[PDB]
Amino acid sequence: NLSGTDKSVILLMTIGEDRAAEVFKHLSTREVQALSTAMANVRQISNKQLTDVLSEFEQEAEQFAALNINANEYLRSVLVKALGEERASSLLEDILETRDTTSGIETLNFMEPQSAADLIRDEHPQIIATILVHLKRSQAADILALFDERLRHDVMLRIATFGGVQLAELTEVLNGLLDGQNLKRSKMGGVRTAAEIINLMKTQQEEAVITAVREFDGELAQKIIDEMFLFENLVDVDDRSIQRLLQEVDSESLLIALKGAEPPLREKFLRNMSQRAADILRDDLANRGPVRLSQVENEQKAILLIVRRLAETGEMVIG
Amino acid sequence: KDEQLQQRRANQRLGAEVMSQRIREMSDNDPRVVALVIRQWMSNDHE
Repeated sequence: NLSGTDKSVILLMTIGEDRAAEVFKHLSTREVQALSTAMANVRQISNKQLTDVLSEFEQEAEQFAALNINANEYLRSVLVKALGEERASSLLEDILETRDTTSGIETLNFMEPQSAADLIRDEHPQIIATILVHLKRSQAADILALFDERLRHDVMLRIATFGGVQLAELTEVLNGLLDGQNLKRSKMGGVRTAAEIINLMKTQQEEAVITAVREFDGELAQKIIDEMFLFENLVDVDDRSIQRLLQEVDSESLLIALKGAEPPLREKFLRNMSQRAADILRDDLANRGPVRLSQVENEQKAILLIVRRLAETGEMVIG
Repeated sequence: KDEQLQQRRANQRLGAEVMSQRIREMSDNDPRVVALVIRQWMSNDHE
């Protein structure tokens, strides 16, 4: 694959540091280091490839660049020269911060409302008020709902008080918030991943660690057990969903997993069978005894894997 | 075994060609030392 980002990357690794420095100063740290690694280790070089890269650069120069004067590269310096020639007020610099602020406001709208809230909860309530006013109404309502009641009411009250609509101080406020997400994204919290990791573990060790974390913190252990939970009760799992998964899942696999599963689980899973399938499954459960628990757990894990596959499809909310 | 002697003469010509191939390998080691190191890394990765 060669995306528009990747085409520019190939251009850079082909041309050299003379333009790479300008690209870096107009670029971001991870892509700078990506091109540095590309320079350190390169195996995408070919006699035709390099010429095609030059042709693609010529296309960008005649289209994306349109053979124009430096775009905000040397122009910003002449803009600063005009600013210096005019009153001693760096409005252009304030506009630069506003540009990042407006882009950050759009990013804030894109990114998760609760993460935005907890990144702004520590900040000033007036900061929260003005940023919520300047954000999209839908994103603002999402963050409002994700706020606690008292903080939310204070934010709306200070929104009502907010009339100063200030002017360059607002831009640097957003810049500080962006810098508090500018740091490496991380997001390795994996609130689901503990649960996911324990599910990936063996079932007996899963139960042992569940008991251990119940001793550690009933709250955290209960959250982990909830993350273990996958189609255990019909009302939360949704019958239509039990209907859709289990026709995709092999009937024999469901049977083997059910005869090792609890009778409530058997009943709630068979309630979404075609009646012939439910009767056949129950009759075979009566016929054959509990097969090896290893095979029963294998069928249960296959059921969970198909649940995860349909979660990947995203047509309905699993449990 | 005149044909075998001719084959031995061909083998001697092949040996001269092998020396030329070794000189070509030495030339690859000599010119574009960077490219030689890149090929070293590539052969190691293929290994």
